[PDB]
Amino acid sequence: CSNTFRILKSMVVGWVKEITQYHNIYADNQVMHFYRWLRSPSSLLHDPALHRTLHNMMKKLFLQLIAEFKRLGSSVIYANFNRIILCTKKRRVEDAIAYVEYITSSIHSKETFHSLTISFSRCWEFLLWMDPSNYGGIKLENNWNILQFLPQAASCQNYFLMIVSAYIVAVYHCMKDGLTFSQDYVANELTQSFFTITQKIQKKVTGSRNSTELSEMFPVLPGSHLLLNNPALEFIKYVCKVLSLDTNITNQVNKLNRDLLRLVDVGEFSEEAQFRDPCRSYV
Amino acid sequence: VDLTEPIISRFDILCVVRDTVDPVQDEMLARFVVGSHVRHHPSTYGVEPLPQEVLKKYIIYAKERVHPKLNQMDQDKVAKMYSDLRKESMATGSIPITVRHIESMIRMAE
Repeated sequence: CSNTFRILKSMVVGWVKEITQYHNIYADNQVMHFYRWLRSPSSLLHDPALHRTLHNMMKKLFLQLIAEFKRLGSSVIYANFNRIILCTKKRRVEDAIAYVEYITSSIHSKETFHSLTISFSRCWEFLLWMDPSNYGGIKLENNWNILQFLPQAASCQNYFLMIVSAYIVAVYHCMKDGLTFSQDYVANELTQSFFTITQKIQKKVTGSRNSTELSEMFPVLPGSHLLLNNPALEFIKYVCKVLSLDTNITNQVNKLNRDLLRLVDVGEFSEEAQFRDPCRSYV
Repeated sequence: VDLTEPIISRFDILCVVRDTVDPVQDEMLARFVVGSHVRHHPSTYGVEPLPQEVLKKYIIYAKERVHPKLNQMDQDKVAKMYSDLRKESMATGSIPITVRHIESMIRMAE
């Protein structure tokens, strides 16, 4: 039966070879028709076998493409069949990325019979990333899906943005002036500010007379499942989650966890102290 | 150690002492030993001890006139601690048998 697989390759090679570089429009539109046709579940002609074959082979191809970055100094932050994220040098971003992007794309294509269809360079010049669930960076863009689950009562969302942005800005100032250890300086600054901010939101939200129960304060999105209950605590948890992941120097973040959970008079090691993703992400 | 798990696990506290070389610590230890030898001729402390007569009275008072009760000890903290202590011990070479180490901690708190 493998002759059918080879004949699919022959048809694809035919249409891509028929691009006829003087001009073609049919061949281009139908080469992308392959791309949607081997995706759409409305397709026929023993279709699930062919979708499965495409996915199983494209897994190996994409794994080859991502894995062979290794030989040139570089680090991968994210990888999907469309979207990828890379890093190589701390300065002159375009020239720094030029050697690796073009060498790797060319040799991707040579090794795989063609893979040279890559594009790049859009604004993420300093970035703390965990997909649009959680990221922030300077080109200052803040995209924290979990922020949407904190309440606007007592300006908790704004205070999340304030602490995160202040941390990013201070570390970025240190980086630009250098152009590591400043983590501790901002940690002390947060040891003061975070205390003050938690006191502010605690006293303001607990005094809010419109609270029938503080669980009613929280916004509900289609991903919402957690029994969110006590806004200062959720604020502490989310802030400490991003702070504990945007540096390996978590010691002061752990100290802030201890101090602020005791300031709220809620115990560490309890279930309510553990972070959980507020969104039941479903794709 | 050459001891087995049923006899090791019955000891609440395991202590290891090693005579490893460290010249500054060796100087401090040797000066203290010579000081003891000259002090007790027939003729890390930083806090000063009690007199031993006072300590004997203190111990015998505390073991009879005091009975510590337990009402709250942060149950989830101790349970989490014991559980991942068991997890780490599974990969290595000392034996927190299930309840004896929990009860060792309770006894030591008391």
